[PDB]
Amino acid sequence: MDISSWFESIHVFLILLNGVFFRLAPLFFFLPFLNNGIISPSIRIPVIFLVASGLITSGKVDIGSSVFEHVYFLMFKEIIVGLLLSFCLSLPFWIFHAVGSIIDNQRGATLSSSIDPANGVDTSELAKFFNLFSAVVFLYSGGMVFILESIQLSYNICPLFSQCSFRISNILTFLTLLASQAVILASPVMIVLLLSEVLLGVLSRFAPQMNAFSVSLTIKSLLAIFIIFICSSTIYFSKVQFFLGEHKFFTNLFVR
Amino acid sequence: FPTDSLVSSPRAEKARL
Amino acid sequence: FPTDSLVSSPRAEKARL
Amino acid sequence: FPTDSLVSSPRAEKARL
Amino acid sequence: FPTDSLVSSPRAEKARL
Amino acid sequence: FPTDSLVSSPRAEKARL
Amino acid sequence: FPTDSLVSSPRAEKARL
Amino acid sequence: FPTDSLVSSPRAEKARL
Amino acid sequence: FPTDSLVSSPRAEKARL
Amino acid sequence: FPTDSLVSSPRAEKARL
Amino acid sequence: FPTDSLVSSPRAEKARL
Amino acid sequence: FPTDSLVSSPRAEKARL
Amino acid sequence: FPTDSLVSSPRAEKARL
Amino acid sequence: FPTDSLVSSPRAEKARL
Amino acid sequence: FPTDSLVSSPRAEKARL
Amino acid sequence: FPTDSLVSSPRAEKARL
Amino acid sequence: FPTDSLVSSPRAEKARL
Amino acid sequence: FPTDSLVSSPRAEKARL
Amino acid sequence: FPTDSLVSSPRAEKARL
Amino acid sequence: FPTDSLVSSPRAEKARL
Amino acid sequence: FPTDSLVSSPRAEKARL
Amino acid sequence: FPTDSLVSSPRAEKARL
Amino acid sequence: FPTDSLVSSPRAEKARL
Amino acid sequence: FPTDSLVSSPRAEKARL
Amino acid sequence: FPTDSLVSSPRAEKARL
Amino acid sequence: MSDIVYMGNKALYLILIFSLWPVGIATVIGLSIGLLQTVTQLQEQTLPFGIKLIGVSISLLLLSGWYGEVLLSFCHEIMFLIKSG
Amino acid sequence: MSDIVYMGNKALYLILIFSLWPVGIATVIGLSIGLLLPFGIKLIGVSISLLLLSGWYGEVLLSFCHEIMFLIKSG
Amino acid sequence: MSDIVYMGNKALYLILIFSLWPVGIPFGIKLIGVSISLLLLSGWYGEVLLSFCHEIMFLIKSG
Amino acid sequence: MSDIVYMGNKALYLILIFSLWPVGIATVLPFGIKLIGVSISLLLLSGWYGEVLLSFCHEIMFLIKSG
Amino acid sequence: MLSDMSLIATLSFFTLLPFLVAAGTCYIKFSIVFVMVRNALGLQQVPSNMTLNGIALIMALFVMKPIIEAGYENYLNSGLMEYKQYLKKHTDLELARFFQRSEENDYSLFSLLPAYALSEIKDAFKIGFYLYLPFVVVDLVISSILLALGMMMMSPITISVPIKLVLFVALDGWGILSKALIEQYINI
Amino acid sequence: MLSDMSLIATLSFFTLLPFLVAAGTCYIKFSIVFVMVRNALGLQQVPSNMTLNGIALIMALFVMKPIIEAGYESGLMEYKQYLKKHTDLELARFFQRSEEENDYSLFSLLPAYALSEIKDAFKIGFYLYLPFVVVDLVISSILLALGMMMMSPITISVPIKLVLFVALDGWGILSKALIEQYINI
Amino acid sequence: MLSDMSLIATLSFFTLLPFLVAAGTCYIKFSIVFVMVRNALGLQQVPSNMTLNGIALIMALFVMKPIIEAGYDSGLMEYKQYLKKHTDLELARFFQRSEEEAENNDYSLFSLLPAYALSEIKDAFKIGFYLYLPFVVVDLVISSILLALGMMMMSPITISVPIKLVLFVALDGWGILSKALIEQYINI
Amino acid sequence: MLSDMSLIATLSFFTLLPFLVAAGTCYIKFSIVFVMVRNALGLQQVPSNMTLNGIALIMALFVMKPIIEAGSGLMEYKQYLKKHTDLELARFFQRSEEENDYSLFSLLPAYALSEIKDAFKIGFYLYLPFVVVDLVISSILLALGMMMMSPITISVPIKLVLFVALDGWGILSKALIEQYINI
Amino acid sequence: MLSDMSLIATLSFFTLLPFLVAAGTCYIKFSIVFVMVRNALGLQQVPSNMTLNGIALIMALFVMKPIIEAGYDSGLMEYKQYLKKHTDLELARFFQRSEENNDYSLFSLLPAYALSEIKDAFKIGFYLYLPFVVVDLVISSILLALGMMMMSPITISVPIKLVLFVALDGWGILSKALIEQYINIP
Repeated sequence: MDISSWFESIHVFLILLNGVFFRLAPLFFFLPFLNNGIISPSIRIPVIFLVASGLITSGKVDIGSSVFEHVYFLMFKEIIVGLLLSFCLSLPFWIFHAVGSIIDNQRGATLSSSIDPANGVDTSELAKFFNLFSAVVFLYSGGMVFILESIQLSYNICPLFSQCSFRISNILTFLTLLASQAVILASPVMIVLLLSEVLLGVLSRFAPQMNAFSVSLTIKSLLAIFIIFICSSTIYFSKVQFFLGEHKFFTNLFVR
Repeated sequence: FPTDSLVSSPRAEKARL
Repeated sequence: FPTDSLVSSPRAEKARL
Repeated sequence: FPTDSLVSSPRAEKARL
Repeated sequence: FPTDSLVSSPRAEKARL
Repeated sequence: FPTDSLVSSPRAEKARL
Repeated sequence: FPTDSLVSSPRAEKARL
Repeated sequence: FPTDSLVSSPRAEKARL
Repeated sequence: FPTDSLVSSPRAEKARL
Repeated sequence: FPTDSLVSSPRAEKARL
Repeated sequence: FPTDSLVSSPRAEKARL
Repeated sequence: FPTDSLVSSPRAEKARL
Repeated sequence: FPTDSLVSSPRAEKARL
Repeated sequence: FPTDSLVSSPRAEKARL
Repeated sequence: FPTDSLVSSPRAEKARL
Repeated sequence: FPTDSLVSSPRAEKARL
Repeated sequence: FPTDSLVSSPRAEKARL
Repeated sequence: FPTDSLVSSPRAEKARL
Repeated sequence: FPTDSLVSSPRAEKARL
Repeated sequence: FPTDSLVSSPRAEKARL
Repeated sequence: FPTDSLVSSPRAEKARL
Repeated sequence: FPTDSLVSSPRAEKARL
Repeated sequence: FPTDSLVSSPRAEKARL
Repeated sequence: FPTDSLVSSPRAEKARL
Repeated sequence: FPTDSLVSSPRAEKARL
Repeated sequence: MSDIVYMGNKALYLILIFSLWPVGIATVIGLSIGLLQTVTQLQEQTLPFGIKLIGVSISLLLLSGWYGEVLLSFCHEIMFLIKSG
Repeated sequence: MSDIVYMGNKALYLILIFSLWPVGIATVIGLSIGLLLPFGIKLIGVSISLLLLSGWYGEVLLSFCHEIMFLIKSG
Repeated sequence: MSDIVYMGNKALYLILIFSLWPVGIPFGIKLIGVSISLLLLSGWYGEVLLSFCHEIMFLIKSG
Repeated sequence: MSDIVYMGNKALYLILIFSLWPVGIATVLPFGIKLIGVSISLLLLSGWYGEVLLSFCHEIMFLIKSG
Repeated sequence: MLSDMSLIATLSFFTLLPFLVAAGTCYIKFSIVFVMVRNALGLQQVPSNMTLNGIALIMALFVMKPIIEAGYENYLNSGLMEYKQYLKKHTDLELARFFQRSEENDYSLFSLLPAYALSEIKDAFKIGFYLYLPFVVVDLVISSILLALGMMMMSPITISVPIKLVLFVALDGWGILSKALIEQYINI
Repeated sequence: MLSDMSLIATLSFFTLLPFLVAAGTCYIKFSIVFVMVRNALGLQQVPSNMTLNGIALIMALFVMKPIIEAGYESGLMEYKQYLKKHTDLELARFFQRSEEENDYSLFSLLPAYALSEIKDAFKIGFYLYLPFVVVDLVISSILLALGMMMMSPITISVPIKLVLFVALDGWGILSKALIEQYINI
Repeated sequence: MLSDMSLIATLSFFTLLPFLVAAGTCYIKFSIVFVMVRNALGLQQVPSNMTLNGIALIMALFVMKPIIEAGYDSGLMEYKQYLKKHTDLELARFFQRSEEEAENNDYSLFSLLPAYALSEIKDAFKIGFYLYLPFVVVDLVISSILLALGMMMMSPITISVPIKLVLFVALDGWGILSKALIEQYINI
Repeated sequence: MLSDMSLIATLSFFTLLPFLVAAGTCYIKFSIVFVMVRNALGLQQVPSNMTLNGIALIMALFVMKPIIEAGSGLMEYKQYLKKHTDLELARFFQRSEEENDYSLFSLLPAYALSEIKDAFKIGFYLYLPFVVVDLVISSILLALGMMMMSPITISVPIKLVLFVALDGWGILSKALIEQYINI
Repeated sequence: MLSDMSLIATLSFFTLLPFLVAAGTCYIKFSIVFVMVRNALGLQQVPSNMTLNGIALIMALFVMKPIIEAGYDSGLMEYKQYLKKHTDLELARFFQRSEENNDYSLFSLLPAYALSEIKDAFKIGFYLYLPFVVVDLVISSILLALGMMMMSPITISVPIKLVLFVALDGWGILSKALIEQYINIP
C-alpha cells in the first residue's frame, strides 16, 4: 500500500529538516533579535523548524550524493559551517556593541570594573542601546531577506552531503576586522574625550591644588553624549556597507 | 534656516533643497 | 522661535516653515 | 549648500552632484 | 510665557502658537 | 504664580494660562 | 504659604490657587 | 511652625492651613 | 519641647500640636 | 533628664512627655 | 550613669529613669 | 570600672548597678 | 571636492575618478 | 590586670570582678 | 589623487596603480 | 609575662592568672 | 609607493616587488 | 627564647612556660 | 626592501633572501 | 642558629630547643 | 640579516646559520 | 653556606644540620 | 652568533653549543 | 658557581652541596 | 658561557656544569 | 525619514536636555571650588563633593515635574506610533 | 498620582539631610586642618559623628518606614 | 533593640581604635612605620577581633 | 596555629624588606634622576626579590603538602 | 460524523495544535513584546512567565475568534481560506517572495507560514525597541548624574528600578500597550 | 459519582487550575511584592524563592476562602464580582468591544484583572524600594566623602538594610498590611 | 498494606515534601545563614552552594528527628508544639483571624506555618546581621590603612579576603556556627 | 540482576551520587582550592569553572579508587572519613542525634565542615605571596609618585610570572593529592 | 544502526562533549590567551566575550579536525598520541603511579595536559602583558614629568593601546602564530 511510501517520504523529509536545523541553530544563537533571552524555548524550536521546512520546500537547499561514509565528519562540517555563518552575520551587531562598550569605558561608568575585574560595573547600558539600535535598523532595512539569501549562498557553496575545505588564513582575520571596524567607528568620540582630558590635565597643571578626576568624569560624560547625538547621521549607510562586505567576505572563506 | 549652524536636522536640509 | 542655536525643536521648524 | 561644509552628509553630496 | 526661560515645555510652545 | 520663577510646574503653567 | 518659596508641594499650590 | 525650612511633613503643612 | 533645634520625629510635632 | 541635647532618643521624648 | 556621657545605651537610660 | 569611660560591655554596666 | 580633510567618503573618491 | 585599658577581654573583666 | 597624503585607502592605491 | 606589653594572647593571661 | 611609510598592506609591497 | 623580642609564635610562649 | 626598515613583513624577508 | 633574628620557621625554634 | 636588532625572525637566524 | 644570609630555605637548614 | 647580543633564543644557545 | 647572591636555583644549591 | 647573572637558562646552567 | 532613526535621535536629544543642567551645575561647582582651593591653599576634596551633592540634589528635586511631563509626552508619542506601526 | 512625586521629594530630602551631618563635619575638619595625615582625623571625626547620631538615624528611618507602610496599608 | 545597639556601637568603637594607633604614631617613612605597627600589633588586633567574634557566638547561642 | 602566625609574620617581614631598599634609596632633572635611580635599584635587586619570593613560595607549598 | 478518516485528521491536527498556535498565530508577538518589556524594566523574574504567557494566549484567542468560529462552522461541524487570508494580510511581501520557489499572489501556507512567523518576530522586536527608549533614557540620566556626583563604584541598576517602575505606572503601561496592540490587529 | 461530560469539564478545569491561579488571583501581587523586596535587599537567591512562592500561595488560599466556599456550596457570579471590584473597568470595556462590537464576561475580565494587579504590585514595589535606595545612597555618600574612591557601597549596605528590615519586622507587617487591604473589608 | 484513601494521602504528602521543607523546618535558617556567610566572606561561587544546602538539609533532618520519631495525631500535635515553640504567636493569631473571619484556642495549622516561616526569616536576618559585623569592620580597617598609606586606586576587597579568611579560620568558623544554631534549636 | 530492593537502592544512590560526591568526598577541597587560586591571581573567569571542576573531579576519582575497589566497602569509607574528619564535631553531632562506631549520618557534615575549613586555611596560605607582591608594587608606585596609577593592571604580570616560576598548578595538584594519598 | 550498546556509548559521549572539550582539547589555551590579551589591552569588553569563546572553539575544532579524520577505532590512539605530544610526561607518570615507558592512560593524562596547557597559556599572557604595561608606565611618567599629577592615566592609555593594537593587526597575527604553533596552515 502507498501508505508505506508516504511514511518513508515523510521520515526522509524529517531527516532533512533535522539537518537544516543542525545548520540553523548557531545562526539562531549569534543573532541579537531572536536571542535566547527574549524568545521562549517553546516558541524558538517550532519557528526554527518551520523556517527549515520553508527553505527546503522552496528548493533552495543543495544536496550532493552522500559522498562521505561516516556521518560524524558531515555533522562536524555542518556545525563548523554554521558557526562561520553566524560569525559572518553577527559582525555589525558585535561591532556596534563594541563601539558602545568602549565609549562607555571612555566615559568612566564601567571604569570600576576595568580596575577590578571582580566588582564594579561590568554591564554597559549605552552599549546595549547601540546594539538594539543597530539590530532594529538592520532588521527593518531588509535584514531577514539578506539573512535568508546568505543561508542560500552557504548551502550553494558547501552542499549538505559533501565535504568542503576552508581558508584558515581568511577566517583568522575576523577578530582584527572586528577591532578595526570598532576603532574606526568610535574614533570621533575617542579623540574628543582624549583631547578633553588632556586639556583638563593642562588646567590642573596650572591649578595645582584641585581635584581633576571628578571634573574630568563629568565633562567626559557630557561631551561623549553630545558627540554621540551630533554623530547620529553616519550610522545608516554602514549597514549597507556591512551587507556588501560580509557577503563578499563569507564568499571568500571556502575553496570555491 | 541659517547655513552656519548646528546639526541642522534632515528636514531643514530638504527644506533648503 | 527666533533661533535655537543649540537644538532642533521640530515644532519650531514646522512653525517656521 | 556651501563648499567647506560643517559636516558632510549623503544628501549634501548628492545635491552637490 | 516668556520667550527666554529655562524650560520650554510642549504646552508653552503650543500656547505661544 | 510669578512669571519670573525659575521652573514652573504644570499646575503653575496651566493656572497662569 | 510664601509666593517666593523655593520648592512648593502640590498641596501648597492648590491652597494658593 | 516657622517657614524657614525645606519640604515639610504633611501634618505641619495641614496644621498651618 | 524646643522649636529652634534640628529636624524632629513626628512625636515632637504631634506633642507640639 | 536634659531638654537640650544633641541626641533625642524616643525613650527620652516619651519620658519628657 | 552621668547625663554628660557621650553615648547612652538603653540600659543606662532605663537605670537613670 | 571607670564611670566616665566610653562604651562598655553589659557585664560592666550590670556590675556597676 | 577639496583635497583638504584628507579623509574622504567613497562617493568623493568615485567622483574624483 | 591593670584597668584603664582601651579594650577589655571578658577574661580580664571577670578576673577583675 | 596625491602621493604624500596621510591617507592611502585601498581604492586610492588601486587607482594610483 | 610582663603586663606592660600589649601582646597578651590568652595563654599569657591564663599564665598570669 | 615610497618606503618611508607604515605597515603598507601587502598590495603595496607586492607592487613594489 | 627571649622575652623582649617581637611577636612570637605560641610555641615560644609554651617553651617559655 | 631596505634592511633598515620598520616592520619585518615575512614576505619582505623572503624577498631579501 | 641565631636568637636575636626576627621570626623564624618552627623548624629553627625546635632545633634551638 | 642583522640578528643583533630586535627584529630577528626565525628565518633570519636560520639564514645566518 | 651563607649561615647568616637573612633568608630561609628548608634545604639550607637541613644541610646545616 | 654573538654573546653580548640584545635578543637571544634557545635556537641561539643550541647553535652556539 | 659564584656561591653568592646572584641566582640561587635548586640546581645551584644541589651542586654546591 | 659568561656569568650573565641576569637569569640563567636551564640549558646555560647544564652546560656550565 | 526612517522613523526608527528619528526616535533614536529624539531619545538622545532628550538625554542631552535632561542631563544638561545637573551636569553643568556639578562641573561649575567643582571648577569654582578647585580655583578657590588653589587660591587659598587648603588642599581638601570633601568640600567640593559636599557642595556638589547639595546642588545636584536641589536641582533634581526642582526639575522632577518637568522631567516627568516630558517623559510622559514621549511615552505617549511612542504608544501612538505603536498604534499604527 | 501626586503622592508618588511627594514620596520622591521626601526621599531626596531625606538623603540630603542624612548626608548633611557626617559629610559636613568631615568638611569642617578638613578645612580647619588645611587652614594651618588629614585622613586619620577625618575618619575619627566621622566615626564619632556616626556613633553619636546612630540612634537618631535609626529612629528617623524607622519612622519613614512606618509612614511607607501606612501609605501602602490601603493604597 | 538593646544588644543590636550595643553591637553597632562596639563595631564603631573597634573601627575607631583600630584606625587610631597606626595612623597616630616622608611617605616611605610613613609606610615603614605602618608596617612596623602592623607587625607589632597583629596579635592584639587578632585577639580583639576573636574576642568580639566570641561575644557574637555567645549572643547567637543564647538566641 | 603556629604555622599561621609564622606565615603572617614572615609575609610582613618580607614586605618590609622588599619595600625598604628602594624607599631608602629614593626618599632618603626634577624627576629623571629619581626615576633612573629607582629603576636601577629595582633592576639590581629584582633577582634577589624573585629568589626570596620563590623560596617563600616553595616553603608554603611544602607546608601545605605536609598539612 | 467522523467515520474513519476525518477522525484521524482531526486528532492529528489537535495534536499539532500547540506548535501551530505557537508558530502561526498572534501569540508570538505578544509573548515577545511582554518578555522584552519585562527585561527592559531591569527585572529578571519578578513577573512569572506563566502570567505573561497566559495573557498573551487570551489576547491571541480574542484576535483569532472570527477565524476560529469559521473553522468550527466549516470543518468540525473554508476556514483554511480565511486563515490564508489572515496570513496574507499580516505577512511581509519580500519574505513570501523569497519563499516562493524560483523564477521571479503568494499562497501555499506551507511556504507562507515561515514568512508570517518571521514578520511577526520582526514587528515584535521593533515594538520592543520602541518601548526600550524611555527606560534607557532614565538609565543614562541616572548614570550621568552618578558620575557627576563623583561616585563610580555603584552601578545605576540599584536606583534605576524604582524610577522605571514609576514611569511605567504613570504611563499606565500594560493597559494602554494592550489596547494599542489590539487596535493594531483589529481595524475592519 | 458524577456525570460523563461534567467529569470532563471538571478534569479540564483542574488541569488549567495552576495557570488560572497564576493569572487570576491575589497570588500575583504577593509573588511580585516578595520578589521586589528580595531584589531590593540586594540578595541574589538567599530567600529560597520556593519559600516565598509557598508563602504567597498560602496567603492566596486564605484570601480565596470565601469565594471557594461560596462556589463549593454557582460561585461564578461571586468570582465575577470579586474581579469587578478589584480591576479597572475601562480595560474590561475595551476588551468587551474587542468582541463583535454590565455583563463583564469572564474572558474579558481576566486580562484586565491581571494587568491591574501587576500595575498595583509595581506601585507597591516602588514604594518599598525607597528606604533601601536611600540607605545605599547615604552610605555611598559617606564612603566617598571619607576619601575612598573604591570599596563599593554594596558590600557594606547589606548589614544596614538587613537590620533596618529586622527593626521594621519587615515580612510579617508587610504581609499583614497586604492581607488587610485585600480580605479585611 | 495501606487502604485506598490513606495511600492517596501519604503519596500526596510525599509529593509535597520539598515544599513542606521550604515552608519551614529549620532548614530556612541554616540555608540563609550559610549563604549569608558565603556572601560576607567575599566569595561568590567557591563554597559550592549545593554543599551548603546538603549540610543544611542534614542539620534540619537531625533537628526534625524527634518530630519524625514521635509521629509514627501524635505527629501533628508534636509538630504544632514545635512550631509554637519557635514562632511569634501574635502573627499566628492574626492569620487565624484572617482565615476564620481575638480568641484562645490551641492553634490552626494553616495559620501557624506562614507565621513560623516569617519568624524564621526574621531571625535568620538577625543572625546574618550579627555575622556581618566583624567582616565589615575588617574591610573598613583595611580600607582606612590603605587610604592613609596614600594609595587612592587600590581596591580594599582585593586584599581583605585573606585576612577575613584567616580570621574565620582562627574563630574555627563553621563548626562553632553549626553548634550555635543547633543549640538554639535543641532542648536541654 | 537486582530484582526487588537492591535495584531501588542502587537507583536511589545513583540519583544522589552527585550530591554525595560534592558533600561527602574530597572534591570540595580541590574545587575550593582551585577557585581560590584563580581569584588570587586577579583573573575574573580566564580558567573557566568547567576546566577546574573537571580537574578536581578527576583527582577525586583518583583518591576514591581504593574506596571503589573495596566494594564491606561502607566500613572502609567510614574509616576514611574518620581518618580525615574531625572527631570532636562528629562526637557532638552523635550526642545531638542520640540524646565508638561513629554514625555515618554524623560523619558527613563533620567531614564537610572540616574540608571547608582546611580549604580556607590553604587558600589563605596561597594568598600570601600574591598579597606581598601586590603591596610591594603598590608601595614602589607610591614612592615614584604615580599616586593615581592602578597597581592591579601592573601587578598581574608579576603575579603570573611568579606562579609560572613556581610551576603553579602542577606542584599544587601534586601537594594536594599527596596529602590525600599514601594511606 | 547502533543496536543496543554502541547507542548508549555514543549518546553518553555526545552528552559529555562540552566538558570533554573544556577540560580536553586546545580550547583552553586559546580561550586563556585571548582573555589575557583582552585584559592586557586595559578594557574588559572591547571584544564580546562570546566572540572570543566562539573563535577559540572554531580554532579548536580545526585543530581536532585531522584527529577526527584519522579516526575514521584508531582515533583513540591518535588522541592519546596528540596528548602525549603536547604535555609534560612527568606529571602523567606521577598521576599514573598514584592510580596504582610502557603506555599512558587517559585518566592519568587529561589532568596533566590541562595543567600543562594552563601553564603555557599563563606564560604567553605574561610575555604579552609587558608592552602594554610599558605604555601605561610611559603615560604616567609623561604626566608626572609635565607636572600634572592628579590626572588618571587609566583613561588616557586605553585609546592609545587600542589604536596601536588595531593599527598593527595584533589579533590576526596572534591567531596565526598560535594555530601555526599547533598545526600547519594550508
